[PDB]
Order: sequence, then C-alpha cells, then structure tokens
Amino acid sequence: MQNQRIRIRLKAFDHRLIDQATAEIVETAKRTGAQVRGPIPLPTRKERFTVLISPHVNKDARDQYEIRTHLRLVDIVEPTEKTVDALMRLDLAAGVDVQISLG
Amino acid sequence: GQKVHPNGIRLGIVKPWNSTWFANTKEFADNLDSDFKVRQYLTKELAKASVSRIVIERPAKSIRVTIHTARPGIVIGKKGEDVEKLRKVVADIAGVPAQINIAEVRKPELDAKLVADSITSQLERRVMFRRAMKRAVQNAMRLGAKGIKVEVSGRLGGAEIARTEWYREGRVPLHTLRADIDYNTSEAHTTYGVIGVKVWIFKGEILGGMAAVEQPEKPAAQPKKQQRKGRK
Amino acid sequence: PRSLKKGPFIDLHLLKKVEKAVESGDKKPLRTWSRRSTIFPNMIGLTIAVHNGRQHVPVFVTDEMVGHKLGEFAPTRTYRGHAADKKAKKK
Amino acid sequence: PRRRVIGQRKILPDPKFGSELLAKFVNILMVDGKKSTAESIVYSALETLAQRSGKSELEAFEVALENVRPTVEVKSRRVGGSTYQVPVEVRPVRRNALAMRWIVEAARKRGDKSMALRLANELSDAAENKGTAVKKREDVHRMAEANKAFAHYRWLSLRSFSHQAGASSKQPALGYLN
Amino acid sequence: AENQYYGTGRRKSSAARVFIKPGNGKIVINQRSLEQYFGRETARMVVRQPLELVDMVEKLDLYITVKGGGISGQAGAIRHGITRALMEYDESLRSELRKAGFVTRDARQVERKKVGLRKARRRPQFSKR
Amino acid sequence: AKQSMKAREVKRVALADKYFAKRAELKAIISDVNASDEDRWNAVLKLQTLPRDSSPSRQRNRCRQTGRPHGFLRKFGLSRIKVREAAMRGEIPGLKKASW
RNA sequence: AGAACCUUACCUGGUCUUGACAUCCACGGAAGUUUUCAGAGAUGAGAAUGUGCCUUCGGGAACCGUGAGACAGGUGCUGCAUGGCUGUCGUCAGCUCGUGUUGUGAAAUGUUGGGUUAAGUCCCGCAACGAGCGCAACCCUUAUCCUUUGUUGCCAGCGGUCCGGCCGGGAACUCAAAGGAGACUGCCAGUGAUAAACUGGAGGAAGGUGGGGAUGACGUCAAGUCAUCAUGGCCCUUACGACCAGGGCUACACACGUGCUACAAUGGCGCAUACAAAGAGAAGCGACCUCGCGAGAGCAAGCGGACCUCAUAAAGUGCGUCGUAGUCCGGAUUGGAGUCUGCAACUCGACUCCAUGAAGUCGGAAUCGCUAGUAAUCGUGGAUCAGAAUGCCACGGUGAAUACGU
Repeated sequence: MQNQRIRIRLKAFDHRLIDQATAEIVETAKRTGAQVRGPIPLPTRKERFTVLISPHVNKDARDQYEIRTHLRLVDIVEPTEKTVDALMRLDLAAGVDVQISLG
Repeated sequence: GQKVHPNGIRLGIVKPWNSTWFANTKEFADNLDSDFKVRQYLTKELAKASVSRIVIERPAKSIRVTIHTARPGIVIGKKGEDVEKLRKVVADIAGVPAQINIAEVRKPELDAKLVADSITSQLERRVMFRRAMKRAVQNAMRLGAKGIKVEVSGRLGGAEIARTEWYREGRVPLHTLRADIDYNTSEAHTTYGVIGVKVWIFKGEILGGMAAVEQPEKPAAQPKKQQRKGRK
Repeated sequence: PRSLKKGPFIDLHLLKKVEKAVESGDKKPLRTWSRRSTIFPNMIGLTIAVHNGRQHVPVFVTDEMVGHKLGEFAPTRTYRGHAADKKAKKK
Repeated sequence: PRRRVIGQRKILPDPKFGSELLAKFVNILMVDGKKSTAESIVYSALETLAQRSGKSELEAFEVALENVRPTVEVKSRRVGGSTYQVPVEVRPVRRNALAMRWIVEAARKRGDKSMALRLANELSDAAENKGTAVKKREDVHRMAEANKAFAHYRWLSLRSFSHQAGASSKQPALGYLN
Repeated sequence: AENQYYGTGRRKSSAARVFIKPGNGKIVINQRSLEQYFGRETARMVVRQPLELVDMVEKLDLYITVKGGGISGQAGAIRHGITRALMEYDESLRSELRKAGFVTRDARQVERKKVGLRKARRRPQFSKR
Repeated sequence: AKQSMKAREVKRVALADKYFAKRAELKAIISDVNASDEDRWNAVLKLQTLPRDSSPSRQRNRCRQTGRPHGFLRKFGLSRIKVREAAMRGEIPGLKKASW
C-alpha cells in the first residue's frame, strides 16, 4: 500500500458544501498539475444528542438530534506549488474547512 | 399543541441553516456563542431598517454576513456610513476581521418575517385589529405563494385570558420533509404584556436550493481520473 | 476502607493558624471551617474548633486521632430514633 | 375491530437436516435469546435418541408430538350476569406449539446433569403416553367435553344477524354481535 | 471470465465473502483451517448442507473471508455465500439456488432504537399512582 | 440559579482550564511515585490558596451563554432546553432531525 | 446526563454597600506580574518589577478601590395575566378554510349512508359544492443492485515472502458516501356490488404504499414551564444584591417507581478460541518499556482519525469440571492495608486484595411491552464526563410464539 506523503483533508458539517469544494480542488489540481486522483470519499461521522421536548417535564416524549461531519481525503499524489496557490485563491466555502496541514 | 417547529426538520435537505461555519469540534461552542452574539447585537443596531433573514458564514480568517431586506438600500444608509458601523461591531464581536454582502431581495411584501413584523405593530400601537389578520392572509395570497397559515396570540382585544385566533388558507403542509417553507414567530410587547404572531407560509412543494452533487466521480470533474492500481 | 492516595496535603486554612499556635504550644479554640482536612503530627496538643455548618465544636488533638479527619469528629447529619424523632447531634 | 386480514411469520428449514419440524422445535427451545446453545441441546438430544433406537433419530420425538397434543381450548364470552365457558377447535399450527411448549416446560424440571439428556428422556416418556404433558392434555379435554353446555351471548346476537339481511344463523365476521 | 467467481453471502447485515472455482473439493476459511474456526461444531454441517444438495462436495474449491456476525451465524451466512458464488457450472444455477432460498438476502432490516422509548418499540414501564 | 452563584461558577472555570493543562504531568511529578523522596515540599504547597479555584475538580464548566449549572453540553456551550430552542431557529451548523 | 468543596434554588459563617461586572463622572492607584506573613478566605500590613494609554500636559480613561446619580442585578411572586414552546387523547379517522342553501335562529349540511383503505383511498350517491390538513408523497436511512472513487479501504491472481495488504504490486472482491436503480394492487388470476382494495402468480434482495424512520389534524383538555428564554402586574435594590468558605438535596422511619445482575447446571468456573459495527479521544488516552500479588505505577513512540488508541467486544465456540448441600451458584456487608481522580475521599467518588462473611432457591398486593430484526438477550462506544451508569442515546452480535375470534 501507499504511505501518506501529505494529507489534504476537508472537514465540514454541511453535506452539500464539501462535495462542491472537493470537486473544485480535483479540477484545480489537474488545471495546474499532472498527477491527481479522484477524491476518496472517506467515512462520515455522526454525533448523537437527546434533549427534552417540552420546556419542563414530559419525560416519555423527548427529542433527538443528529449533527453530521463529513470528511474528504482527495489524495493528490504530488501537489504542485501552483495547486496550493490556486486552491487558496479560489477558496470561498463556509460549511467546510479545508486543511492542507498534515497529521 | 403538538408538532416540531417547522424549519428545524428541513435542514438536512433543500433548506439552508441560519448559520454555516466549521470549527473542528473542540471550538464549536466558542464559535456558537460568538455567532449568537453577532445575531443578537447586529440585528439590534439595524432595528430601524426592515429585515427578513440573517445568514452567517465563516471562511478561513473571515466572517462573512449575508443579510436579507425589504429593499437593497435600507441597510446601506447614507454614503455607506450606517453599514460600515455594522461591519465595525461584527469585527469587534468575532475573533477575526469582518465582511458583509447583501443578498437577493425576494418576495419581501408577502415574506414570513416582514409580514409578522407588520402585524405585531398594529397591536403594539393599540389599534382595533378587527380585520387586520384577515387582511394579512388576504394580501399575502394576492402577492404570490400557494398557502399561508397565520396564528395570532397576545391576549386579543384586551381580554384577561390567553385568547388566540387563527386562519389558514390554500395548501400548507405540516409534516413536509421537502422544499424550503418559510416560518417566523415574532415576539413583541404591548400595554397588557408580551404578544406574538406565528406566520407559516408555503411557496411550493419542490425547491432544489441545496443538494449533493449530480453525478458519480468519473463523469464529473477531471478528464484524466484513472488510478494506477499500485505504482506508489 | 478508602484513603488519600499518594500526594502531600497541609491544608491552606490550617497552615497559618497552626504555625502561630504551635509557637504558643496551645492557645484558644481555633475557629476552623476546614472539616475536609486530616490531622497531622504538627497539630498534636492543639484545640481545633470545627464548624459543623451551624457552629463550632472543640476537638482535642492527640495521638489516638491522627488517623482521622476533623469532619469525622464534627458531625453533619441527623439520625432519627423512633420512640420519637431525634432533636440533637451525636458525638 | 381490525381493518384488514394479516399474515404470520414462517419458520424455514434448519441448516443440518432440512426440516421445518426441527427448526420450529429449536425456536421453542430458545432461552434468553441464546439459540446456538439450544442448537447444541437439540442435536445432542437427537443423537441420544439414536442410541435408544438407531433406525431413526426422531423415534420418540414424533410420537410424543402426537400423544401430548391438544385438540381443544377454552374461551369465555359472557351471557349477562355470568361468564361461562365455550370450547373452540385449535388450528394444527397452535395444536403442535402447545405440545412442544409443554415438552420443554417438562424437560427443564427433570433435574438430570445436561438438557440434551433431559429432553431426550421427557420425550421417551411422553412417547409412551407416560410423561408429564399427558395431564395437560387430559385436563383441557375434560373442561372442553363438560363445558359444551354454554354459548356466546346468544339472546341478542341472534337478532343482530337476522335484521341486517343476514341469515337466521350466526355470521362469523367482524364487528357484528355473534 | 475470472480466476475465482464470487458470492457476497449477505445474511442479517453480516457478510460472507466467498470465492468459488473447480478443483478437488478444498476449503480455506479466514486464512486458516475449518478445524480452527468451527472447532468441534455443528457449524461444519451448516455450510455443507447446500453443497451436499447439489452433490459437489468433492468438486468445488473455495476461499472464504468473513467480517461481522456470531460464529454459528457466520457459518449460516456462508451457506448462502457459496451458492451466491455458484452461477456458471450451468446457467440455471443461481435461479434454482434462489428457488431453494440460498441466494435470497434476509429481507428483515434493522429498526432504530427510538427516542423516548426504552428499546426499538418498548414504551416505558410505569405503575405511577 | 441566581447571578452571584453563576458569577462564582464562571470564575472557577477559566483558572481550571488555565492551571490544569500546565499540571498535566505535574500531578505525577510533585505528588505520585515520581516524587519518591523528591518534591513533596511545604514551600511550594503554601502557594495553593489562589489555585483552590483553578482546580480540575472545578472544571465542570456549565453554560457559556448563561453560566447556569447542571445538564450542560460542552459542544454547544448550552444545555438540553437551550440547545433545542436554538436548533428550532437554525442557529447551530449541521443540526438536524434524525431519521434512519 | 454524571449535586464531596465549585456545582448553593437551600442552609450556616465571615464581610461591604453605585454595589461581583459594564457604560458615564470625580480623586488616588497603571492594569498586569512576581512575594512573605496575620486572618479560613474575603481582607489587611510590608516587599519587588512596570509607570503603558491619551493629553489644554491640568487631568482623565483601561482596570482597581472610594463616592454622587442614572443604572446594573434578581430560577423574586403570579401558569384562569401572558408570550415563546410543548404534553395528552391518537395514527381517532376524523378536523377545518372559501361559499351557497334549509330553518326564525342557535346551527345543521359538507365532516353523514353502503362497500373498502394507511388514507377526505376509491366505486356509487343525497345541498352540499370547491379545496387543504391528518394520511398519502417527495424525504433520510436500510436493503439488494446498477454506479463511481481506490485511501488512513480492499486483496481471485502475481512478486520479496514466516504468505501477514507489511511492501513491489493487483481491481475478482467486500468495502466507504453518494447519483440513485426497483414495487404501481400497476400487471396477470381469484375475490369484491360495478369498484376501491386484499390475497395468490412471477422475476427479483424484495412484492403489498419492498424493511425502517421521519411522521401526528382543528383543538377542548382551565395540562405544564414566569426556572432556557421573553414580559406587564410587581417587591428588595447597606437587598429576593455580592466576594469568600464549609455543609445538603445521594439524609433514614419507611413505603413506592425504574433498571441492573443473580437465584444456576440451556449454566457458573478455569485454561484455550472466533468474527463487530459505529463513534470518541490534545487539561486527554496510548503500543513498547521497566515496576507491582493485583489494582496500579512511573516512562514514552504515537493520535484530525478506516493513520495511533480506547479494544481483550461479549454472548457464541472448545475441553475438562460441578450436583440442590445457599453450592461447585451468588458472592453483598465491614475491619485492615495496598491503590486511584482530586490540596479534600468523612458524611455524597473509583478499585484491588487480605481476614471474616450474609441475603437471594423464581417472589404477595402490584405490574408492563410486543405483529418481527419486533419481543427476548449479550456486549460496545458516545452525550454528559476531575471521580463515579444500574440510567440515556445509538450501534453491531444471537433472535421467538402466534394473529382462529371481537
């Protein structure tokens, strides 16, 4: 198997915003370089919360909440300084944060 | 009095949130308390303008505000001094320097919150309110949309009990999971205590306005897509 | 039985009162609220008046109590006997 | 009551023999959801039955399941100031399920040092019409032969059918007084 | 055309991955032997029941990888997983195995634990008076 | 609830967080077995009256908006009743109803 | 959702009143930092660094003390004074909006009859008409299946090779998150009043709106929250405010709701053995390391998370062992030491193990959930989370009787 050279990761709460930003990066990486891959989807996280539904009492009835967090990996085999420049000029998303930092 | 509140169940499909940022779990409270602070103090300074929504957005190193209004110029004020004072207190409230752009203005004369504000004023000013809600419902269905519900509370007429009344007309679905449907509940005071108006309005059963991408990966994006299948 | 693990306790509340009381050998019942705090060698021969929540009770400090806390001798709760309920606290 | 006709679950033949009668048996052998043990307890049981007679493994099982079998149940349906009893015919599917249920209730008190031996032994007795569920068959049949005297809310029901362009005989269909 | 033909053994949300080809009747289960995995168990008779039915015990070769389930349950998943892989000795094979029921995916699906209820449907228990 | 009790709770919590990160391996060094005939010194533990409040045992946080004790949720900085009110109004990113 | 202290609504003890904290004003001090000692600590006395900020160079602000006001502050009272919001009936199978008619009108009618449904679904039809709500649906999610990516995923074959995806390398393969594919009582047959609809048929993962979920009308019910939060009425504002500490709601007389685990031998024990899903972890956990009876310990590679760890996942499986004797089940209590999270383990937190060692053998009144991934039963993670899950949330393992009848 591969060893991770650098980690490009997108982390988001919005399921739709991450899908638009990764697709853009995948293009930018082809438009300023030669050695790109289709974005690995990478597994999505979900945190579970339960709270009251009435202001006071009504213990039976309750309410249940989800918050999704979506993770993409892309996996450019080699980023060009131009890929990283382009990525950073054409950034505009809010539902996602992209990390070009590594771990 | 049953049912979950109408915009909270619609957020996973085709309805936006009132805020969209990302904080990498550990900081999510520090961002929420600061985001709540921008909502609470910002709209408080622009009290004298007319407003339908507040949409808060956080790219890297920026907080970008989208704001929704009855007309484009109300929030700008004279020669940009009024809106620069707005970006002034957002930069102060947030942990980063601040941006603002104005949204598309859309259906402002029948819109959920600009109607609800309009009804609350009548009551505020101790006007008789004999027809006022019935004309709210009528003008909104005369200006667009496919159905409205109005429910009015705050001790109607000066009664010494709780006393509500309501009117729904056209089609207003209640358990709907598809399309944006616009709901606002205003809160405002008068002589006998606190009053409030509930405005559910329904424009249409299909809205496309937030989705996951159209296509599988290979036909979308880059021409040369193919993996090596080894070749590290 | 449960204990105090490994670490070092002198208590801040007792420390300034006890240094000046050992210089006296012993002085007047020391108005103490620190009923969470253990008994130590430095305190043997002192008189610690231990607030129980309503008022202080004087505790005589000596070698047979050094395994023990000021809160174990100064009470809180009440046990209702059942001829007729209990008025009083028990030491 | 009840808007439309509703079905039933179906047991599907077991993986070691290909029998519905074996797979329904292990199911009523299940204790605290722990089926893989009730599986061992059935297969070891079936082998002990093969040491008692080797021509078939089911020898005592099948014949217990004819001999401790209920044909009848008692239901009650008030006639005024009294309840009474009215005997009813059971369907074969419940006829069996009652027999199998009494067979395992009977295996769990034999007190022998493994359930594979208990269950083989309580079938061996109940096969000869000597075991524990003979009594349960007899008592339920004594009430069903005796309580043929009484019937279901006759006096008003009989009229409730005669007037609705039904017959001068009790119609066996929903939300009519029967 | 392939090196081993393949069945996915989907049974009650557990998956038996199962690779079939013609050979001498041989088994590898979880990079190890049958003795190891199903040691002194009825579970060896579970996987054999469909293979004995098409009478090819000493004829089919196999390689078996499995994630999820209980051990007695995994054997049960394999019992559909071998017959999923078998499709091409003859064309009718996958039809007649579906008709015997060993292609058929366990159509019962999970029910979520519900909010305000102590299980999936189990509403609370209270005597409260 | 009361604002004096909320004012107190909020003051405990910034020094809890401040002090305890820097004490992460200090508990083992000044107190446990690594302090074998080492440290354990009255002369550094006569300094702990300011740190009574700065303790991990007071790192219970409670609400960031209100300072109200009990039933807290650290990830919103809100509590049960107060999360739901905000989730209704769309204030919280990613928050939806669950169905599955 | 994790009540020792902080957690405080309660209670007791110290202590001041524009007041903990903001704005505004006047005087002194920079705020900040470091430090001994009396006092519980607030607070007070002394030490040492600094003298920033703006400047009619007066002086002020930031912040801290002092004072005047305006004022902050209050889970402080009132739920037939409220708003915001939500519970019940009940998945009842009905309820309402626009309008006309009939009655003098309240009001009816529709919203009612028959047949059928999950359904105001649909055949027929009356002064009810036209239409919406519930329901049906898009919907998420599962499930095959088509479908793409191809890693921190995967490995039919192939190379290095102990034959381990570790790596050269490979796409048959689950597999992740996502476009979605399919199913409509539509079809064909029987039934059914013509008919909706049910059930069979068949290909398929699947037939019955494919499993599951979201899902819950108008609104009485005088339901319930002033205590998230809004607020008139309405009270204190040397305080129903506020700094600082210790104590409690987990007491103890008892009754009672709930769950866990056991009462066995379908099991408990020892040794050995197997496969998870999903997610959380930077005050934290953590391989290897050495230490300890064990619990733990101190050291530390590493961990944006299919990268490392939590994690040994258990039930299940193997083998041997046990006999109604409270044992070979169950092992509680408590003395004592060893250990832990914490300046504090005593009443209100966790564990080992030494010594001794009980209740419980299916439980009276009472008492509930279920139509199938359901009930039943086992373990795991997470929300909260210094310490403490029997609970809650959700996940994956194993998984049932029967639905004749009203």
